[PDB]
Amino acid sequence: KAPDWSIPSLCESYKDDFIIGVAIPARCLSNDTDKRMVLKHFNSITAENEMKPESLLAGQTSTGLSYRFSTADAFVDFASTNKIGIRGHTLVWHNQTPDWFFKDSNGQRLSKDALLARLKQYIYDVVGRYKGKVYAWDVVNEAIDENQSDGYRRSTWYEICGPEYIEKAFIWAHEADPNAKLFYNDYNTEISKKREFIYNMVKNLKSKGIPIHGIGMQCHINVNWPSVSEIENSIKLFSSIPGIEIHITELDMSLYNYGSSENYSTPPQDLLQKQAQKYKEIFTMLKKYKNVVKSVTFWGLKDDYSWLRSFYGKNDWPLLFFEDYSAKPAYWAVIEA
Repeated sequence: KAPDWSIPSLCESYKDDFIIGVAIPARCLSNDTDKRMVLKHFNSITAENEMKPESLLAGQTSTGLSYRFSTADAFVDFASTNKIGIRGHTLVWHNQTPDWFFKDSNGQRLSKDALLARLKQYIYDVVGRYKGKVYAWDVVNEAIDENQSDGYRRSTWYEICGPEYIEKAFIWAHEADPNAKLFYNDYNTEISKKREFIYNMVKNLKSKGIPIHGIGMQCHINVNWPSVSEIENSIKLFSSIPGIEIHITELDMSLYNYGSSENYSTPPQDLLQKQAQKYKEIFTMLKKYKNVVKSVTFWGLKDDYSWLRSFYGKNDWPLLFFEDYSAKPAYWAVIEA
């Protein structure tokens, strides 16, 4: 271990810009060093997996749902006690939701009305439990597929409900906790047709009075794509819809190009530099738009915790702190942005 407790706090450095957050697993809440790091640098956390439907759901009775809240309570209480925000992540997603959720006791797919009724109870029960304690929810995650002509992912949600599951999720979440800021969250927001679909969906929801307050740009990006100016275009277009704030929700930056045969066992110094410069430019840009960009969260505490390593099966260095907790070139560039 080599954490440096003397260096500038990220979140304090960004005091007058925006909240700076971190995604962590449950183990981090009760690890002495992880905990100290989180509280030194961050004034928002997101539960990496522990507030998703597969983690909250225990099962069904003939008429309702049963839940397991004790780990998620630990997350929301951590945030309450240390006076930092917690973004709830996430209420409606095609991933990380049990297959039995879309089915009755007998395993038969639920009808539209029955699935919607189950969504409403779910959102009432989860959002209701944490009323007042969660500054922002990712209500709907990754509902857009730019390869479809109507722009909608053909998930079970969509197959069963058509697109009205989206708007209804926001309605019910806003009923269960009217002071939470509710987000539509997605990745690849710089893909041209995807950005358009996301923009039209949210504009249309807003036009009709659906209570969406925000777009979450995941920003799982890499050192070579997309450009900072592409990311800025998303921010401009999305925040052009009145009443739509921006959270940068799952920021990270791979050292690889997508689909690359490259494979590193230590990070090339030149890529670590390119990473620093790009992170700096991004954050200089974000400061410019702090009137609409309110919260920026990194998807991991430090590089060895990154989801990328297990997902794509090769070592990677996507964040601001190394495996030993030491500040990377990116950290120094970001504090000076």
